Amino acid sequence: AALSGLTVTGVGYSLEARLTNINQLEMGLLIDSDVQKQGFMIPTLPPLVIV
Amino acid sequence: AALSGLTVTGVGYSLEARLTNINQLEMGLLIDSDVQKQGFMIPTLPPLVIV
Repeated sequence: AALSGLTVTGVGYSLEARLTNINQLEMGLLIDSDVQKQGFMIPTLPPLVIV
Repeated sequence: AALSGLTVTGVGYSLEARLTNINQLEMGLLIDSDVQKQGFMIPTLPPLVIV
């Protein structure tokens, strides 16, 4: 009764085909290097004296 | 009082009869073997590149 009138028909599909690159038409993932610099400089302090 | 009018009679029975065959014609439990082979593929992957 729960299967009365069911008919299954195939419509289409999709395929997993990957292009083996010998010609390498791909940029992959770019790798860059930048350098940061932090400026660290020192003050002076009030003096200690003995008379 | 509860057992008033109680009548019990028999109807039938069953027997466990077994056939001690000598020629033998029983298929018993057939013993077989077979295999399910499986094929496994190793694909390639998208490339990693620095330009």
